[PDB]
Formats: sequence, structure tokens, C-alpha cells
Amino acid sequence: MEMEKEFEQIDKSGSWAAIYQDIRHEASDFPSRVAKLPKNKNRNRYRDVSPFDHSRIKLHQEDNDYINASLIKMEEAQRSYILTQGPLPNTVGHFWEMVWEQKSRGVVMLNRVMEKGSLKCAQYWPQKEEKEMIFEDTNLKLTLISEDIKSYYTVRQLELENLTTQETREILHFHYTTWPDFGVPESPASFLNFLFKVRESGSLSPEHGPVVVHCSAGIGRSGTFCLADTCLLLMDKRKDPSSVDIKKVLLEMRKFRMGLIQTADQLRFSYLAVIEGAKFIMGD
Ligand SMILES: CC[C@H](O)[C@@H]1N(C(=O)OC)[C@H]2CC[C@]1(O)CC2
Repeated sequence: MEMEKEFEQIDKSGSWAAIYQDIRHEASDFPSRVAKLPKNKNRNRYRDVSPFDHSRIKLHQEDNDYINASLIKMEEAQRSYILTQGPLPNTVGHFWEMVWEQKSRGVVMLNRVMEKGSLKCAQYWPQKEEKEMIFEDTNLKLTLISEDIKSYYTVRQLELENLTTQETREILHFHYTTWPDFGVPESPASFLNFLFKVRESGSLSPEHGPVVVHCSAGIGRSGTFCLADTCLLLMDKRKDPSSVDIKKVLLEMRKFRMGLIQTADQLRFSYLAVIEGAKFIMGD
């Protein structure tokens, strides 16, 4: 079926939970043996969220190459994404090592450091220009260059230096600051505006390594971001945009990381975002 009318048909019939459970039943199951080794327990935020072995990002280190991060490679859309958990106190150096080694331009953060009165990820970037951060375990230096605070999101320019080689690179930090502590946003308008700002920066384009996207577990809000982006790109590429099947795209993405889209409310919100976004693209 088309999307917008399949949407109203699920609303009128109140069957979002059943649609979402079908996705959960059909989703791929691949091994994640490296994630479960005892030496990696303090590298995982949640025991039930792990990268598959076949798609995990490997650190360029011979001691321990593990990070909780997955490469989502979308062949028809010609987009790739790295989805990862919010860094932990003992993985902030690994996080920036990955950004460096994978040649990423942008980092997309969809959570606040504290939500619901608990810490959802480490304070992994510097908050003042004159107070830079050094990660001694991976030999990197990170400096805040500039910060632009807007009503729904903040953009930061960061400098990452590889202290071994003295090479430097500019990284863009896109921080969506207004996702509510509970539920999903009422309108997708600010989330779409944010997506378009990431796109306009070059961070999603083939001349760079894959964008790094995270929330707390790296599957819920993060899944919503890449699902919406890929679906809108396919609607621009194809002769028949109504052939884009959001459930099929989501199942394809779940071949590369488990659990993408965590609730039926997140599924409904993804539909809403793609539907509204398709009108603004045109040609609107
Ligand atoms: C809209 C521009 C974009 O956000 C970037 N920026 C920034 O922090 O934006 C708030 C700096 C200067 C322009 C940039 O494109 C590059 C770094």
C-alpha cells in the first residue's frame, strides 16, 4: 500500500502495536559473540543491545578492537551510517578513535546528557574553547572551536588532532536537544528541519566517511533518524515514489543492527516524518 493512506488505515484501526510486533518477529537474528566476551562488559551500556559480529565497527588496535557500534550500509539509497551507543566513561577515547579511523565528518547526538534524572551518556566533548580534552588511552586531542545554539538544536565546530601524527580535522557536532523525556514529538517539523541541516553540511555525503549517530542505546531515536533519511532519498531516486515501503526499509536496516525503532510510537512518528518530509522536498 502507499504510505499516507496505510497510515490513516492503521490510525483508524488502532493497530500500531500489531504492526510493530510483526516487524519484531520478522527481524534478523545474527550472532554478537564479540560483544558478549567478559573482557567487554564495561564497554556495553545495556546488556540486551549489542552489535552483530558481521557489521560491527572494529577499532584499529591489536589489544582490544571492540566498540558498541554498527555499520548500516544501504545499497540502493547509496548511504551509510554508523549507529552507536552514547559513550561511557571508559569508552570516550574509543569513540573519538572510531570517528578518526572511519573518516567521519559529522556526529549526530539525539539525547541530552541527563534525562529522567539519570545519566544517558558521558560529557564527551568540551564545553569551553579554552578547556580542551585529551584522551590519553587513544592519543587524541579535542577542542571546541565554535558553538551555535538554536531553539531545537545546537551545532558545534570541533577540532580533532591525532597526537601521534599531528594531523588535524574539523568535525561537526549536530545536537538535537528537544526530544521529550517520554514519548515522541507531537510534530515532526523540528526533527525534519534538523535532518536537513545535517544534510546541508556535507556530513552525509560520499566524499566523507559515514556519519556517526547516537542516542543512549543507539537503536531508538537513532533508528528514526536514518530510517527517515533513507526513505526520503529513495523517494527522490525512484520513478514511482509511492513504491517506497517503510516497513521493508526498516527490516533491511535491522540486518545490520538489532532493535532499530524501540516502540510503536517511534514507528508511527517515522511514518509521520517521511510523509511530511516528502511534501516539502517538492517539489514543495
Ligand atoms: C550553518 C553553518 C554550519 O552550521 C557551520 N558552522 C556552525 O557552527 O554552524 C552553527 C561553522 C561555520 C559555518 C559552517 O557551515 C561551518 C562551521
